[PDB]
Formats: sequence, structure tokens, C-alpha cells
Amino acid sequence: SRMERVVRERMTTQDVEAITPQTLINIRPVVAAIKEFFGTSQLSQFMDQ
Amino acid sequence: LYRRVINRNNRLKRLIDLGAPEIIVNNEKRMLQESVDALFDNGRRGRP
Amino acid sequence: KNWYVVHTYSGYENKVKANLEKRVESMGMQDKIFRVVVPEEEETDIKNGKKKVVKKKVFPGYVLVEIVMTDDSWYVVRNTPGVTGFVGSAGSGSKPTPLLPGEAETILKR
Amino acid sequence: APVTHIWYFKGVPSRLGYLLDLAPKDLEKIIYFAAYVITSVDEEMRHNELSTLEAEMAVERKAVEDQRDGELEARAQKLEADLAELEAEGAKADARRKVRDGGEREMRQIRDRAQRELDRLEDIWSTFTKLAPKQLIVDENLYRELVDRYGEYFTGAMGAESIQKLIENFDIDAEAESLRDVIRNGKGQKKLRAL
RNA sequence: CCGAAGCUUCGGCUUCGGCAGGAGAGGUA
DNA sequence: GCGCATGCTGCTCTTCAAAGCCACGGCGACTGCCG
DNA sequence: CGGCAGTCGCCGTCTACCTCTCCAAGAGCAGCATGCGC
Repeated sequence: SRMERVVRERMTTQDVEAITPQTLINIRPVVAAIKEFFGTSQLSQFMDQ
Repeated sequence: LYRRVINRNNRLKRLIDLGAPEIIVNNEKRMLQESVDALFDNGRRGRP
Repeated sequence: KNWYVVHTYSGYENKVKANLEKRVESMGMQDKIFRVVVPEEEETDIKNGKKKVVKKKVFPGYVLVEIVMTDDSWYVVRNTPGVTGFVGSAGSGSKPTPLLPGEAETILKR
Repeated sequence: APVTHIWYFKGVPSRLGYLLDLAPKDLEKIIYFAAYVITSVDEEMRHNELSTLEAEMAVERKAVEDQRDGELEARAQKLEADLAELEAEGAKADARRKVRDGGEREMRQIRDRAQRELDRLEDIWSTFTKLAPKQLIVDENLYRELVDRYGEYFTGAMGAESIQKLIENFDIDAEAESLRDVIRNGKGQKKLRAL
């Protein structure tokens, strides 16, 4: 959803005929969410061995 | 919280000693008041 | 038609001006907004002859913007990637207060 | 610029509001730049200028009436002329009935505009006759008008600099004996508020 | 305050070197 | 050979937006609401 | 005016000890550095 908001907001400030799917998409929010869940979270717990 | 207070105070001083319109000065004064309020007690009014 | 004020973050006045001038037409409203003016002046300084003219914005953080008032103009000039709000909102911000003729003229006359 | 300590205004209760006799919402509005307040009012100069101000106000009253009747005479001129020249030559006067309703609503358009102006003047005058200190006033328009026409005699602003003035111009003894007088002979809930 | 090194009259003197806060999860009595 | 213009890298800010998620008891002001 | 009852915010909710992990990142502004042109 964060990436979708970014692409919607940036689709109206660039010039047409130079817009490609690779220039509208930002990966940083998705990787940030993944690495924030698998680290500092209350449900992904240190395993006891 | 000290850095925020100092930054707002410096911006307010420079804008006052420049001949700014009343709306902008009022906005800066409101923002300085909020910063000091957050310094003394954070979360009492509004959001933390 | 009045002159209003907008509040950007810090250093993003010229990027808010650019994005707004682009979204004037790209979006679809060429008769609502009219003129965007980022107040600017000069600064006397030289380095043994070579000049610099520091970009001392006479109002760091604000961008006056001539605009009419509807319910789609507010939307476009409030979601621009950079603006923070409509400085002037004195009371639930239900109708931003416009800049006063005099002050607007003496700011533009610089 | 002066600021206000949070402990003495956002508490339970509000000690600043108890000292100044102001509701906490009113204090929050004044402090955070959302409404005005009247610090002082020179009543001697609002006494030895009364009938003179009333005469100038009657001058503007008459001038607004003259404007109204001027353009009412010229609108009825245009009307009368065009309507009597083309009073539905041949057919039924459905065009002159459409412009009958439209001309009656044009007369009542300029009439409600002159009524609106009469109301503006009436309220301006009333407020300038009922202006006591520590009275909150909203709506920038009205304030600006009062400060343009009757600029002097009345002083006030918003922010903590305007609360410093209220605190500075405060008399502890008079209010203290007033509260003791209220507690001495009183009942209901005003006694509880005084306590 | 501690360590290293010099003078040391044995009281000490001099040089250099060196830090320690928050949030979350699980457990024992 | 000298003067013009544009690009490597330290280096220093910057943070209004807005949808999100939803015990229990005691106490005291308060505030719109009904009469 | 005068009562009035819901309501909304703020206060509080045992002690001592052990082990582990994680704690701002993207945007922008100079200070020269060098290639190229006449």
C-alpha cells in the first residue's frame, strides 16, 4: 500500500512517453516492512534449543 | 527537544527582524509554543 | 482570485514550485491556479571578486501561490509531494485566510 | 516571544483559568492563535464622542439609502421602459410574467443587500457599545473592521503576550473581597464556584 | 579512580593511557 | 597556454498527516439538554 | 434561569534475579577538479 501511494503520487508529476513500469516502482517500503517484521517484532521469537 | 526549541527560536527571531506579514509570524509563534510545551511535558496536549 | 500561503518542509520550496507547476496541467486544472512565486532576494558577498549570491529566501519555508477556492483546488495544492499545510488556518482550517492586498503587493514589488 | 507553562494551564483544574475566570477551551483558543480578546477599553472616550459617532453613522445610513434608491430608480427605469415597449406584442405576457417575478426578486435582491448592510452596521455599533475586557471575539472580519473604524479606545490581540497583559492588569484584592462577598451571602452553585 | 613509565628526599612529584543509555521477548522463587 | 563550465565526494539536515486500532474502578468537573 | 444526568478525562494496579536481540535512511548543498575550447 505504501508503494502504491508513492506510484500514484508520482504518476502525475512525470512527463508522458518516458514513463515505464520500472520508473514508477519503489522497492524500499516493501523491504523495510519485511526486515522490520522479522527483526523487532513480538511474534518472531528467538528459538530455544 | 532542546535543538527543536533553539531552531524554532532562531527562525522566529530572523523572521521578526525582517518585516514579515502577520500570518507567517503568528504561525511561527504557535510552532515555538508547541515545541516548548513538548519540552516540559510531552504528550499532555495533542499527540506525542 | 487571491494570494495564499503554503508551508513546505525545509529546502523544498523550488521542488514544490516545480511539482505544482507540473501538476497544474498534468492533473487537469489550468484555470484554477495561476501564478506561483517563491519569494527571493540577494545577498552581498564576494570571494576576492568571484561572487556567490547566497540563495537567501526572504521567507524560508513558505511559498505564496495565487489561487481561487473550490473543493478540488484545495485537494491538488494540499497533496503535492512536499507541502505540509495551508498556513493561515485559524479555526478548523475550513477556509484559508488570504494574504492582504498591501503586504502581497509590497512582497511582489521586490 | 513569551510562552506559557503547561503545568498551570493544562491541569485539572486549570489554575490560570481559575485566576483569570476563563473557560479552559477559551484559554486554549487564545493561546494557540485561534481567537482574539479585548484587554482594555477607554470608556471616557467612548462617552464624550457618542452622539458624534451616532451622527456619522446616520450619515452613512442615509448614504446607503440614497445608493439603494438611486439604483432602484434606475432599475425600475430600465424595467418600465423595456417592458412597456415590448409587453408581449400579440401573445400573452408570459415573458413579462417571468420578468415580473424576476424584477420583484431583483428589487428584493438589492433590498436584502441593503438589509445585509444595515445589519453589518447594526452589529458593529452594538459590539462597539458592549465591549468589556476579557471578552473573546472570533471572526477576523469583524475584528479588522472594528480596528479600522474605531481603532483607538479598544486594544487587544492573541497569544501569550495578550495573556501577560491580562495578568499584569489584575487586581488581587478587589477580586478577593468580591469572592468573599459572594460566599458570605449566596447559595446554589455560585457559592461552590467561589469556593 | 586504575594501569604503564620516569624522578623519588619515601611525604610524594611528573608524562602517557582509559568508560557504563533505551525498547522488546522468555524464564526462576 | 589560459579561462570558463560542469561533474566526484564529504557532509549535513529532516521529520503535519491520516490512516490505524479499538481493562476496570473511583473521582470530579462540565456541558449540552430538558423543563 | 435552573436543575440534571451522561460523559469524558486522569489517577492507580508486589519484590528480587537471569538469558537473548535491536537502536535513520534518503535527499540535497557546496569545495574544487578537470577537460575543452579559442
